[PDB]
Amino acid sequence: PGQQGRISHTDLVIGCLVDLATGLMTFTANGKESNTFFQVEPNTKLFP
Amino acid sequence: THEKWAFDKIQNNWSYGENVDEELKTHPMLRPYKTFSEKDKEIYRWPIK
Repeated sequence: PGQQGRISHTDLVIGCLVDLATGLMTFTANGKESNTFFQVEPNTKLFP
Repeated sequence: THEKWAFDKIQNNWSYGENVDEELKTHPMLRPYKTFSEKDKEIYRWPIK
């Protein structure tokens, strides 16, 4: 919230992790793990 | 007007100071209202008169 309100100067990196054995989906932002996750079904095709 | 300029400057990450600087972006104009100066107030209020 402090940074929001103008133009920053540091790039934002978002990482997405896929587990092909249990169908777990996680997302990390700048090395910080988010609190949002997704669950998929076996035999599911996903495109980045 | 003073607080609008101050907000624009803190958008640029300015800081309060005594002397005027360019790289240090310090100025005595970023001060609380309870400790302003008569000269600065007169200069700021002159244009609207």
